[PDB]
Amino acid sequence: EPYIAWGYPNLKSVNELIYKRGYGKINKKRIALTDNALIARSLGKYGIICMEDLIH
Amino acid sequence: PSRLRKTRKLRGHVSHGHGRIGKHRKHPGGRGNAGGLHHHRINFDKYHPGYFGKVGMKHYHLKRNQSFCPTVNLDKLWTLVSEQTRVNAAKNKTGAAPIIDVVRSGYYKVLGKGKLPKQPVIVKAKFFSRRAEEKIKSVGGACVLVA
Amino acid sequence: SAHLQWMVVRNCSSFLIKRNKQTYSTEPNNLKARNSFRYNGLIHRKTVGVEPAADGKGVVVVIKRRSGQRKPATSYVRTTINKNARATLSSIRHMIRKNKYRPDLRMAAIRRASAILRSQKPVMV
Amino acid sequence: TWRRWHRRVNTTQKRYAICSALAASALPALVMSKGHRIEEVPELPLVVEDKV
Amino acid sequence: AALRPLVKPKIVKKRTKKFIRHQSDRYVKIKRNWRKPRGIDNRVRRRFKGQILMPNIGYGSNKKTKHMLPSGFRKFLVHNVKELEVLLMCNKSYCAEIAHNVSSKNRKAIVERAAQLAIRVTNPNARL
Amino acid sequence: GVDIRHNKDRKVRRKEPKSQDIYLRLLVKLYRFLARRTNSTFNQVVLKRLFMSRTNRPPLSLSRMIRKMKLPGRENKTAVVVGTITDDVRVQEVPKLKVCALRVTSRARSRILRAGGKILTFDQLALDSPKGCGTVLLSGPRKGREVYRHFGKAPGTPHSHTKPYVRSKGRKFERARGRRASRGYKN
Amino acid sequence: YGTWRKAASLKSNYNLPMHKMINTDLSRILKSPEIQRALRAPRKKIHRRVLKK
RNA sequence: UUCAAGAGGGCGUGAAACCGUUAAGAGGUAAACGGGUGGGGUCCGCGCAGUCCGCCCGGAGGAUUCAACCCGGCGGCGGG
RNA sequence: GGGGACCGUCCCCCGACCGGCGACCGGCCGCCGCCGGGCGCAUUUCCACCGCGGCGGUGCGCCGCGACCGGCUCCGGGACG
RNA sequence: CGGCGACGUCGGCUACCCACCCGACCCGUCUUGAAACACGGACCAAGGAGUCUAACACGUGCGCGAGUCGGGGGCUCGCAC
RNA sequence: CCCCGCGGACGCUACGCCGCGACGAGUAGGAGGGCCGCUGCGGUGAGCCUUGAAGCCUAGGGCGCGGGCCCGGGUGGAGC
Ligand SMILES: [K+]
Ligand SMILES: [K+]
Ligand SMILES: [K+]
Ligand SMILES: [K+]
Ligand SMILES: [K+]
Ligand SMILES: [K+]
Ligand SMILES: [K+]
Ligand SMILES: [K+]
Ligand SMILES: [K+]
Ligand SMILES: [Mg+2]
Ligand SMILES: [Mg+2]
Ligand SMILES: [Mg+2]
Ligand SMILES: [Mg+2]
Ligand SMILES: [Mg+2]
Ligand SMILES: [Mg+2]
Ligand SMILES: [Mg+2]
Ligand SMILES: [Mg+2]
Ligand SMILES: [Mg+2]
Ligand SMILES: [Mg+2]
Ligand SMILES: [Mg+2]
Ligand SMILES: [Mg+2]
Ligand SMILES: [Mg+2]
Ligand SMILES: [Mg+2]
Ligand SMILES: [Mg+2]
Ligand SMILES: [Mg+2]
Ligand SMILES: [Mg+2]
Ligand SMILES: [Mg+2]
Ligand SMILES: [Mg+2]
Ligand SMILES: [Mg+2]
Repeated sequence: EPYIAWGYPNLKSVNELIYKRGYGKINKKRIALTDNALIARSLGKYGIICMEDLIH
Repeated sequence: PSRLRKTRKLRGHVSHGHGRIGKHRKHPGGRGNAGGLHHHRINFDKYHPGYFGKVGMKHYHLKRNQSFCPTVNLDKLWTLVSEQTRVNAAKNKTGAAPIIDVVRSGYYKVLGKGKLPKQPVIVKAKFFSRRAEEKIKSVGGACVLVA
Repeated sequence: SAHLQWMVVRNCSSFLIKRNKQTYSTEPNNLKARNSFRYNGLIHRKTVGVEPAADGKGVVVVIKRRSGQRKPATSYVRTTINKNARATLSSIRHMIRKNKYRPDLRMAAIRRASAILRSQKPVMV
Repeated sequence: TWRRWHRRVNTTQKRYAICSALAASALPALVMSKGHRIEEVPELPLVVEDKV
Repeated sequence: AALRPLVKPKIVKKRTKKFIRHQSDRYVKIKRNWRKPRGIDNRVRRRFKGQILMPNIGYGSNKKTKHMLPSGFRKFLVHNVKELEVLLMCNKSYCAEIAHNVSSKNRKAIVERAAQLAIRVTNPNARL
Repeated sequence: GVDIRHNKDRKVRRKEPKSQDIYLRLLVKLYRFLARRTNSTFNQVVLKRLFMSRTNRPPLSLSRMIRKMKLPGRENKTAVVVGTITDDVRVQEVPKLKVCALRVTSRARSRILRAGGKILTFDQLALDSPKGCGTVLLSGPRKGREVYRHFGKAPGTPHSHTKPYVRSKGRKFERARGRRASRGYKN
Repeated sequence: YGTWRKAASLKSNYNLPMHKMINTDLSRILKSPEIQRALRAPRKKIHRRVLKK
């Protein structure tokens, strides 16, 4: 509690966090989410294939 | 080569790797095996059990030659003769068995570790173990003693 | 073998020069004169070298023949080209490319021939 | 004086150094890389008649 | 006029001044050559503000412009004409310079040959 | 600042042979290419064994190789060991063997060849099976060394059967107090 | 020094050392059709960091 | 005199500490130091009308010979 | 004690088949390439000069200015729900 | 896209002197703690301190491998090496 | 079935070169690298040198994070 500040993000907060600062852990590397193929390669088996799916 | 050693890397470092607090001093703890029952007791007990005390009977003027009795196991027995000897015996039609003189090869006692190939052989030795004799007779061989 | 002989002389050779964070090799048939397996002029079954002519004009294209690899006296065939620069480069291009004689050295030999010819023309005032 | 100046090398080591040295002496690239000017030598495993 | 290098990138030097040894200003017996301070209370080793800076790998030059002379060339020391022809195919990236011990008569031939091969000499007029 | 520990960042592993053997370096080059440009995990294991030290490449006796080759379903397979193959004079019958080894003892080599066997080096194995198909990758006993008798718990501790370091073996050398109940204790 | 099929007749116990690599022609081995058939296609495109717009 | 006494009988070279003189600069917080600039000065830059070179176009001149064929020589590759 | 026989490795040969001419070499052919000499003697080829020529590359002796594009950032207007 | 270029200027963040702003206590050492009213240090030069032998242990490299090792001795023109 | 063009950059010291991501305090202490440095030996540089070696001096030009190094000028006089 003394070390964190937290709350309940709204839809706009999720969008701007993912789009501006969204980085994926791909092969243990911090890779910027510049293409949808980066999301689909690692998360397509779960049905997530784009930034919109990740945000949803 | 002195160029490959830690001394070349410890130049400019004041304590030469021995440390500022403890320093490097002549003989802290004693010289040699000092205090093996006192301040070095744990090391001696941990790594050298049995070090302190007498066990057994002493024997003055031990002569190692009198007890000289090298041993050979049955698995190595056929290596004392030539490869010609063992193929000839195997393909021999008769019951002729080659003679292996382990005393000639430098062994006095025949021990019985391993197994023998299924072919008879006459083994000459000063001493035989009980199991070595049993295995030699199992393959149809014989054990004969020499002095 | 070239790879085996390379492992012997890659760092231990009389032609090796290691100065100023750079490395150079001075064997006779080394285009670019660099210490490398590709450009070494001694370890390969076929090599090509470009040298200035004995006089002050033209180039000498030396190739290594395939037969006497252990016979250095007759192992190299030297030809002299003493024509215009464009025709000289064409001859070297045809010797390397048309014969398929070490095509990986084509531009290195052509560039070296240009440097030699450029050095042979008189300086200006 | 008792610095242990000498070293013993196994005989099989030493024979195997000789074999490597002899095999290297028949390859032009290695002999040239020692700088021996074997430019016009007829043949590097170079053998002459017993008359010499 | 002078032979130009193949490319002339902007050379960026992180530090332009020498790392002088601690207290080399106070003693003649201590030379400016850098030595890492290892004293228990040394404030330079502890990196107190306003003190003599310590060299570290962060000051390293860009690998693209390392060992590059202000003229955009890199130098190869040469001792005779034969060593000069190793730079024939490195004309536009490496410049020759003649070793200090080479005689006046012999370095005349080196300068003459280097002018022919379009190799740049950093000290072309050095004994005359 | 970030909250991590840097004491395990550098993994300690052989990335190349510490040997300067130019022939070993050549076939390291060959198998560095094969491991990279194929999906065969056999090439990866062989490549990393080539880096290994001699103690990590124990010799493989002829008896052990024969015994592993005699297991069901391994007929007409190549025995691959990254190390030395050693003659075992305790065996009398050598079957036909297809063998790839870094090094073969002269007596072992003569026995294998006389029995109609075939011996390959690792350059020939690459041409024969580039992916290592139809091979049995064997290893000598890694702990078949005298040092491992001394490793483990300390000898002067209960339920430890580790060999102590003694200059001599005899009734006078470390057989008294701490070794028998009559002499203080035994544990 | 002997052959690989004769022991030396003037050293009574010596034989030529054995090769651990019969064919030390790396270029020829790698270009052999047996090796080339087993390989995957080379990945020669360089992927440089993408500036996150 | 000597090549040289800027080699002159404890004389090859001739450092540092320290000192004299000359030149420049500065000076009430002991000097000295790190970072950042500014001023001055000694030098460096063949600085001082500032690159080179590939192709093509145009102009004005020379030289063979350009290609293709013939002869000879030498190489590379292939051949039941 | 010799001398023999046998066995294991050898040896140089008399010969055939087998895989290939190989990184062990030659002769013949075939293709290609280079060089030398002829011929080809000019809408070809090559050499040097000039243009304040064009296209490319590198880079401007020094000191400066502008423009648009992209990245990061701090701000300001306007409008909608 | 502009300006300026030889006896006066152009560039040289390095290097010499000076000025200003900010920062800055003297090192070494023992110590929980040194700028210390804790010790050593006036200055400069040259010298100056983990070495060698033996014995173990483990790791690594090399050769051979159920073996391995000639180190003592002997044989080789007795010796430039 | 390339051919009006017969042509098409660089590379790969594989102990090399290239890409991506994260990370960077440190006494005692440990390890790695050192194209850091000194002296001598085996090789090698058809190395350097009285047309000037070593050493020393230097408001001279530079290189390296650094240990240090190269070059100019002077002095010096036989080696490096
Ligand atoms: K220590
Ligand atoms: K650090
Ligand atoms: K671990
Ligand atoms: K004098
Ligand atoms: K004091
Ligand atoms: K001996
Ligand atoms: K030398
Ligand atoms: K440096
Ligand atoms: K001098
Ligand atoms: Mg320390
Ligand atoms: Mg000290
Ligand atoms: Mg101390
Ligand atoms: Mg610097
Ligand atoms: Mg000082
Ligand atoms: Mg402290
Ligand atoms: Mg950090
Ligand atoms: Mg840490
Ligand atoms: Mg004088
Ligand atoms: Mg004097
Ligand atoms: Mg004065
Ligand atoms: Mg103290
Ligand atoms: Mg106290
Ligand atoms: Mg203190
Ligand atoms: Mg106080
Ligand atoms: Mg005291
Ligand atoms: Mg004193
Ligand atoms: Mg005092
Ligand atoms: Mg000293
Ligand atoms: Mg750190």
